[PDB]
Amino acid sequence: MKFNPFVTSDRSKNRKRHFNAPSHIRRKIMSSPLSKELRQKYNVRSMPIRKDDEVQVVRGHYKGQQIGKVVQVYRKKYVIYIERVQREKANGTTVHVGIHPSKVVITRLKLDKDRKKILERKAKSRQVGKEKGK
Amino acid sequence: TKGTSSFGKRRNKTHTLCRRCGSKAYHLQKSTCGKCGYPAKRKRKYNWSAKAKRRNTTGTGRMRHLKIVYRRFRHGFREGTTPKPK
Amino acid sequence: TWRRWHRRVNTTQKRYAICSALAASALPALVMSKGHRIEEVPELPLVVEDKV
Amino acid sequence: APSRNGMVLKPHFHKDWQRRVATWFNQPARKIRRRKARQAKARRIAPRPASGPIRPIVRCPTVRYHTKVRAGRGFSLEELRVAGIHKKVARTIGISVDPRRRNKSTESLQANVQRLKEYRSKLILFPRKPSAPKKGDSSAEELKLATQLTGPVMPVRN
Amino acid sequence: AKIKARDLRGKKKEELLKQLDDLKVELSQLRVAKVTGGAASKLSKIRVVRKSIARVLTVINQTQKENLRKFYKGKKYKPLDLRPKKTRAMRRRLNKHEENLKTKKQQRKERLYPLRKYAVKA
Amino acid sequence: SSHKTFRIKRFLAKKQKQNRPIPQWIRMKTGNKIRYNSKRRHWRRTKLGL
Amino acid sequence: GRKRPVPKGATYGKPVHHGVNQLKFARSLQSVAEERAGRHCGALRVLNSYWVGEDSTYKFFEVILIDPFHKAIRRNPDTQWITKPVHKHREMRGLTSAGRKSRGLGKGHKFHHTIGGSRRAAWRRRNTLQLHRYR
RNA sequence: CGACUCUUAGCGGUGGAUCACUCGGCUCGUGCGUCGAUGAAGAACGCAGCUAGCUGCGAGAAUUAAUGUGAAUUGCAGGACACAUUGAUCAUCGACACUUCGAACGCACUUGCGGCCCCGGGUUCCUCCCGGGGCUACGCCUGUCUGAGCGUCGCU
RNA sequence: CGCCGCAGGUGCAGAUCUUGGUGGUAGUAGCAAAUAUUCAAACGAGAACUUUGAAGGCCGAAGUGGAGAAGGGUUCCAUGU
RNA sequence: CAUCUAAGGCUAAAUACCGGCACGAGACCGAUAGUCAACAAGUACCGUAAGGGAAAGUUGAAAAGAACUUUGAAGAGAGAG
RNA sequence: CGCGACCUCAGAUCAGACGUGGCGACCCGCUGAAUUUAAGCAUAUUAGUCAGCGGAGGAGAAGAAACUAACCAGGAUUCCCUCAGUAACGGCGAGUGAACAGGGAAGAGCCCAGCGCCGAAUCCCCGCCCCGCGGCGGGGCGCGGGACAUGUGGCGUACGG
Ligand SMILES: [Mg+2]
Ligand SMILES: [Mg+2]
Ligand SMILES: [Mg+2]
Ligand SMILES: [Mg+2]
Ligand SMILES: [Mg+2]
Ligand SMILES: [Mg+2]
Ligand SMILES: [Mg+2]
Ligand SMILES: [Mg+2]
Ligand SMILES: [Mg+2]
Ligand SMILES: [Mg+2]
Ligand SMILES: [Mg+2]
Ligand SMILES: [Mg+2]
Ligand SMILES: [Mg+2]
Ligand SMILES: [Mg+2]
Ligand SMILES: [Mg+2]
Ligand SMILES: [Mg+2]
Ligand SMILES: [Mg+2]
Ligand SMILES: [Mg+2]
Ligand SMILES: [Mg+2]
Ligand SMILES: [Mg+2]
Ligand SMILES: [Mg+2]
Ligand SMILES: [Mg+2]
Ligand SMILES: [Mg+2]
Ligand SMILES: [Mg+2]
Ligand SMILES: [Mg+2]
Ligand SMILES: [Mg+2]
Ligand SMILES: [Mg+2]
Ligand SMILES: [Mg+2]
Ligand SMILES: [Mg+2]
Ligand SMILES: [Mg+2]
Ligand SMILES: [Mg+2]
Ligand SMILES: [Mg+2]
Ligand SMILES: [Zn+2]
Repeated sequence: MKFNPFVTSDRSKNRKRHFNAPSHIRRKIMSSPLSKELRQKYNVRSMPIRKDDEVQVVRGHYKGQQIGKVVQVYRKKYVIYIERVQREKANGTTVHVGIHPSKVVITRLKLDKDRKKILERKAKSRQVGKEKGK
Repeated sequence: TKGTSSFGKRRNKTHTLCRRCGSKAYHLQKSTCGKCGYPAKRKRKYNWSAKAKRRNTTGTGRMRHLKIVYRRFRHGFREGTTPKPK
Repeated sequence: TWRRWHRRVNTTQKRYAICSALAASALPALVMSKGHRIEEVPELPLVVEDKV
Repeated sequence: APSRNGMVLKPHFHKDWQRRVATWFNQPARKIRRRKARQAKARRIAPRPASGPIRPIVRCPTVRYHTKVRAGRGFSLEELRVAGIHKKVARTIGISVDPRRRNKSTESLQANVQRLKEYRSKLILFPRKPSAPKKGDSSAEELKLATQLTGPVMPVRN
Repeated sequence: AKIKARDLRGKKKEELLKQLDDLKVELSQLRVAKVTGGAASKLSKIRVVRKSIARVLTVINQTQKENLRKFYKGKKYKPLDLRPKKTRAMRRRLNKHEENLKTKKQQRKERLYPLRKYAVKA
Repeated sequence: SSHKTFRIKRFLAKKQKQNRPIPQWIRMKTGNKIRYNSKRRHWRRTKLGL
Repeated sequence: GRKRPVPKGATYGKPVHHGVNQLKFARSLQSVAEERAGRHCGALRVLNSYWVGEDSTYKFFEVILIDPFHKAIRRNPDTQWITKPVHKHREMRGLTSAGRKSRGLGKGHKFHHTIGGSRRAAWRRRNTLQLHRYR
């Protein structure tokens, strides 16, 4: 369990930090698992969700193998919007349904120089831990 | 008559706004604030009213300078320095 | 806050309670009455080698 | 009002005692803080005794305690004089010195100078410059034989 | 089409002031369009131009201040804003030199009787 | 009165400007919790401090 | 001495406090002189003072002041102590020789009132109820 | 027969108890232990495209720069942003900036009025007008300059 | 939540108790100081009360008139509901 | 006889800490409780002033916050969703 | 009957500095009640407390004996345990009330004036050059100013020198 005297385990303090988190650490909170194929190709498990990467919904009403491109990362409401994950409201217009990124699986990563830099950063640390415990 | 009739005659203000502390306690005829005692150099403050003290103590306002002091203390009040350019 | 939260117990009585607790932890009836599922345990003063 | 047999009690609680109450909830934290400071000090003075300077043998004053011997504030100037130790060099080599204490008798005076001679013989003096040992101590006596003494230096026993 | 601080820094005072003037006439035009209806595009450019004016003025004031620091470097007396602003109490403290200088009596005591490093055997 | 100082007139100006309803788009903000301006002041109901 | 400053000598209370005249200030006149010099010269540190003369109605003292920010004081040890912030307005806290004489400080049986540093230091220690964790 | 009244139950109202929840307190402990004439605390007035409060900020005004981060902010709109001839946002914050009162400092204030020195314009240097900038508080230390005294003296 | 222990800010009908809510009273008292209204029309879903017109009255220049000081602070003025 | 050497000065540590900055915890309270303040709270409001000083938490997983038809001038309904 | 030296004073928007005000839980200096208890009440108590005023710091104050003791003597200050609800005070009523020794936390010592000696050996300021800017120092120079014999610095302080 936790032994750090400067890290809190208080429920009120943790919920306060979660719901009042600045958007640059809301990015890390809103991470998603990678698929088994991506988790093999890159030696990483999780990844912060991004505006242009493709996910599957694995929990809830919109479960399935349909690959949807993320269209909006609404960090204020801790949800993401995906292409076909939507419903008609009363007047007949479509509205996106917000889904927590922890309930999706990233299948294709929107790649740029920063994403590859983070991906190799996470992989190198994992390899260091593997060879430390080897 | 001391009741309703006498209330009609009051139309001259005893107090006005105070250029220090901004309260409507500046006695015009005495030229003294009844809350801060403005023409006196020292702020009017009494320990028999702890409730009045916490209404106007440090922290109830903006702390434009003290907020920066509390931040700068954490790095030893460093000056004349810049983060290393990228 | 000055409610006397703490109690002091005699060292001889605290030593006594340890002796009673150790002695009771050597009897299968008392340990099972705590509910410790010692049914296939080979011996109840269960001692293992130092390699542990 | 008194009731039957009892003791005439006079509590001293007529003086607004509740505004001055010292609780001791910081006692375990104070013991930790003192212990940490003791450990930090011992690390600071690396081979020197962790307790501090050596204190003299002292007889307790009154007729209740004159059969008892404890540790005093510092060695008197007459004791250092006949032990051959300068009163300003003594403090630098870990000997406490009390310039205001006199010696009324020769038994206590001679017992403290035997104490100083024994300490001076037990003392390992590191050279001021480790490369050049001038008059301090042989390198064999300080290579590994120098450890931090714990507890009072030569504790006073009855 | 924007302005950045980094590429403003090589410019000279005249062309920095000219760029400040052009942003100021555009901001006044935007405030005109605000009170005459205008468009959402013109209304949203108000903040962009306002930040641009702040950007130019920050670079102007930084360049001027850094030149004045260089000019007064090594001089005995400096303007108060160029002096360090640590804390009123920290500015009243003894400086590093006089905090550490000793009397001759103290110097002899340290020279004659330095604290020795010693150990005591059990 | 008609005769007023500049400080009094400026104080009355700020009191006038903040005596307006909340914008309607405030009510659509995330985690709003604000229904209406509770600091509305009517000239006849509540008199100003000065 | 110190006349009690009450209107018309009325000290509304029990007879033991009816005194108006024959009352005495707890600090000496020399200490009052140092306080008046220090308050006027708030930028200087009072060091000591001495007696230079008196008549029926006046006492005269001469107070030694030090400018803490003069270089002849800053650059000299053995007088750098007066420049430390803990030594500003010594005369107003009874830290001068005249001011300290009225505090009852001393060593031995005659000065048990001030063990702990002051009378209030002694009073607090003697009037605080020590409630340990284990009673 | 109805009405009315009473009792009980079903349902519906009125009301907001109970229970469950908790980004709040209270208590204890720890480590630091830092304001101000280089203008504090406090107050006033302003500042957002749509903004009243709260919050943030000071005419560079819901923020500039720098650094870290690395694609958002979001209620709506608008518009950027090759993320490499560098970057949204957030955080940090060491550069810069920081209106008016206020110890508050030219004098004074429930108003207002000076003086001195430079710069620019009408002048087209001479001092009038307009604008801009810098000064102009009290106490006090060291030194400086200018002085006063039928104070003590010296030379004439 | 039960059982074995432990610890309480541990049990309400009252305190002209505290806070909140709700009855009967009760569709009751009342909406009675300063003479007074009426006809037609318009707008409007709707008119004793609004507007216009026509009458009959009142203030009667120490006014129920026209303007100010203090105080108020936008109540001023249009448009709409 | 003993004991010190006044009327000048400095000095860390152990000690204190219901204000401040930043943390951790609890056999505490759980929206009439706990801070007055869980919320635009020293706010609204009251007093000439010194000063006094509240009430006020909860849709839902997601606004998916009831399109459309119908009566009514609307509030408000009946269907539908 | 002018010019100087000094002394004692004055002015300046003179050159360079410093103080003011806030917070105030803890700390230092003063001032300082009454409710209350005494089953009344005046001394006493509350209490050197509340309120009032002033001054600080990260701690403050205190502090190296004009001490304790009476011993086979201890040895600055501060804090804890104990002494001790004791010695003592008190309408000897109600009530109040320490210290020494002992055990611990910590532990650290010193500096002037004076008496003397040393060609004032001393210090501040302003210029110039150099090394550096960081809490502005060093080094050198100035028949450059001032302070200072109405006493600066070195030695030295009761433990003697
Ligand atoms: Mg009356
Ligand atoms: Mg009047
Ligand atoms: Mg000397
Ligand atoms: Mg009215
Ligand atoms: Mg009495
Ligand atoms: Mg019901
Ligand atoms: Mg930036
Ligand atoms: Mg006037
Ligand atoms: Mg003369
Ligand atoms: Mg109860
Ligand atoms: Mg009840
Ligand atoms: Mg009726
Ligand atoms: Mg009627
Ligand atoms: Mg008539
Ligand atoms: Mg009229
Ligand atoms: Mg109107
Ligand atoms: Mg509450
Ligand atoms: Mg409830
Ligand atoms: Mg209606
Ligand atoms: Mg000047
Ligand atoms: Mg009585
Ligand atoms: Mg009674
Ligand atoms: Mg009575
Ligand atoms: Mg007080
Ligand atoms: Mg102060
Ligand atoms: Mg001190
Ligand atoms: Mg002292
Ligand atoms: Mg001595
Ligand atoms: Mg006993
Ligand atoms: Mg007493
Ligand atoms: Mg110890
Ligand atoms: Mg001398
Ligand atoms: Zn005021």
